[PDB]
Amino acid sequence: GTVNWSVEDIVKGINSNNLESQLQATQAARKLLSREKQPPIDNIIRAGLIPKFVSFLGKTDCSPIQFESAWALTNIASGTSEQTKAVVDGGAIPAFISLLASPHAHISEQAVWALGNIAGDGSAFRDLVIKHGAIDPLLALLAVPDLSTLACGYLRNLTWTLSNLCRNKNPAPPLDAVEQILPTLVRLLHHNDPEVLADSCWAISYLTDGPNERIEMVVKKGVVPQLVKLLGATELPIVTPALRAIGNIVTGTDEQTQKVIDAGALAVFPSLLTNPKTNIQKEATWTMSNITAGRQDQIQQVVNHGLVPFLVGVLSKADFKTQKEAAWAITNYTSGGTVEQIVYLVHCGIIEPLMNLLSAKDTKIIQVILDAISNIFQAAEKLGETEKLSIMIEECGGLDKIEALQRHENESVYKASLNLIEKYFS
Amino acid sequence: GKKRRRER
Amino acid sequence: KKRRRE
Repeated sequence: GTVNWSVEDIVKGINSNNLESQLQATQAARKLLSREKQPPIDNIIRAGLIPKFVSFLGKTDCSPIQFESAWALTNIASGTSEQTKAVVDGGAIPAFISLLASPHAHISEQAVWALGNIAGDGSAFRDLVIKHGAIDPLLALLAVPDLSTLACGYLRNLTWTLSNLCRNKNPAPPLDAVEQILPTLVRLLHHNDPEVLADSCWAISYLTDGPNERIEMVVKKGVVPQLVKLLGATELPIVTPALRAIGNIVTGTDEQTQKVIDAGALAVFPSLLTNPKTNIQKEATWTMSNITAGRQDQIQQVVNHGLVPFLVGVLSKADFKTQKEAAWAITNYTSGGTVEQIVYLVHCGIIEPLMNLLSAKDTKIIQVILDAISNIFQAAEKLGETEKLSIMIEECGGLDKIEALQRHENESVYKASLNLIEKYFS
Repeated sequence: GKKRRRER
Repeated sequence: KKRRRE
């Protein structure tokens, strides 16, 4: 009997001061707000119903109307920022936090969900949820000896809401809130449900997207080996955030990068750098470029794991955005590597696919490649073998592309090409 | 996704 | 050398 009511009829029932009439009309609003297409969120807001729903959250003696209003407000808060703000403006944040302690699991779960939508809107509402004290009661719901005893749907919703408390920047979440959540997140990252694992990895990826000190708070909890394990999962929704987190970590110090290498991550890169999902190859190549920006002993582990041929492969054929990350990986490698390491790059076949990418109408990748060539020549100088390299560049059509770039518009580009020609080709 | 609507 | 450029 609560199917497809008009907003007018919902209002009439909610304004009746008969609690059971109010319950039926609130369920009718919940069903409207739950429909597949175009839920009438603005019309419900415009009818003035949010304050009434918020007061219903407080009706301990009518748990059904607490549930129905919590679900209705969850779905309003699922909308635009302005729609979420209307829920926050009605006083919903403290009312939902109070429902976290509900003895009815389905009501506590709905309050978890609503707070996830609020916090997920952005940094300010995230921080406002934290200031109203959401973290303690959320974490208390997970304080069980074995997460396997919780209902799977309930645990997934908690994990997702915690990941929204970790999400967003400018500012990043308060340091003390992150320290408070992290031990529970570490435990969720070891749980066996694929959706819990994915959202735990997303949360970790948000917390490592930041300066070195934020990375260190995570790395010090010892999660890198579990992240590397998940990097090999068969589920793409797990691999994607695990790889984003690993990539964020290797943007940190060389010691943080070494923990990634120590845990075995490089052995997964033959598959990641050939992965059929373009986004995975791109993120894996970006991650490789931050590893080849490391120490010579880290470059050497890239060599030992057989990854330079995989970088030649991606430079030769990949989505253009991936090829650009590969060009960066090569310039970083040639900037930091030993003479022997750089020589090895040439023996693996780097020169021809590098030259072919000089036809790209992207100015910064051209700058990147020209820098690499110069670095490779400098290594060749120290061995007295620049002429061998010049001929290599000439035989594959590279000298033509470099000469043509002397007449390229970008002054940084034509200066670099002029120097190369002047220095090694005449 | 940042936000989720409960449909059922 | 490091690039926070995802």
